[PDB]
Amino acid sequence: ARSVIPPYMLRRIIEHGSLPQRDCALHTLNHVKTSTGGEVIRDIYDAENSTQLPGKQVRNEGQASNHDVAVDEAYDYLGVTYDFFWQAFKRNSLDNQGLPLTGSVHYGKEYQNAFWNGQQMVFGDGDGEIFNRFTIAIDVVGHALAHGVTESEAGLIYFQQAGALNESLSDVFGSLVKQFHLKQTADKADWLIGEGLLAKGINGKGLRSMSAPGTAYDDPLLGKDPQPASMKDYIQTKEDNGGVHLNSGIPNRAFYLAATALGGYAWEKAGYIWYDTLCDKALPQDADFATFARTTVKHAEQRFDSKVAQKVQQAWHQVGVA
Ligand SMILES: [Zn+2]
Repeated sequence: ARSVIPPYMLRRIIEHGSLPQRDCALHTLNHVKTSTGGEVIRDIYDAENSTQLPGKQVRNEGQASNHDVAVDEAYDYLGVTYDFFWQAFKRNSLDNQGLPLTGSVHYGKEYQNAFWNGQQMVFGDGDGEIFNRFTIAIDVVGHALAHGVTESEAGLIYFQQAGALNESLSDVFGSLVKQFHLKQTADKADWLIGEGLLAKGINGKGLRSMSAPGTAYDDPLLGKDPQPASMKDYIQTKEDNGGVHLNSGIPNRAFYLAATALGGYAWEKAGYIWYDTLCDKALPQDADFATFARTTVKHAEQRFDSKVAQKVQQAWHQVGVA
């Protein structure tokens, strides 16, 4: 299971939070027909605050709203994610085989996470004091779904730089889904991961910033955003699967810089370049930052031209990936 809130963030809550705050985080941490191209198939379930999946079926494809905000958001944001991948890249669902998009809401009691489990999305309600409901932010929904895309293509392992790249691809595609939904060019996009997910009172903008890694939060409870912004400050650790959540800001910032330099809608050039790279049969499952970067420059040349390739190469250079 790929969960959006990392273990070190929950551990931080367990040590610094109030009794009820510690308790929900502890339970969260310790917990153990296909579509034809162009038309999504969704099925949304209600876990009714138990942890049995998928739960009770509440809204299948075309079914009217049951007026539960969580079900509405799951249904709508799974739809927008499908539409993005079809309109931008002519891809038919997460696996390019028309996989129906399944989601279960109200998982557990005050469950402080959301995750893709290899076959479906699962969403917690949050606690209302640190995190809001986990259907609330469209980019976070897209981020988690995007792990299914990566698994069906290059299949990058969840370890060190390959794992940081796996995380970064989810942030890239989650951001593009949001920008597509809001009709934003690169110069207008917020470039935040999880805007709206942090509860009122928490001192932060979101989980991460793609433009300025390390600046997203600074709160007595949650701690300080640990992400470095360049390779000079890359963290060498065996913790966090070798730093998959710590060091993803470096490739995230490379994408931000590339998209900024190219202008217009970020999915049309920079996005397509990253997509071509993920789908490249020569990209190894244990690829490092340097190998991934070189591959993006090749596809920039291939799909576009030398000027676009220059701008992509300079973005990687700026964040310290030679
Ligand atoms: Zn992820």
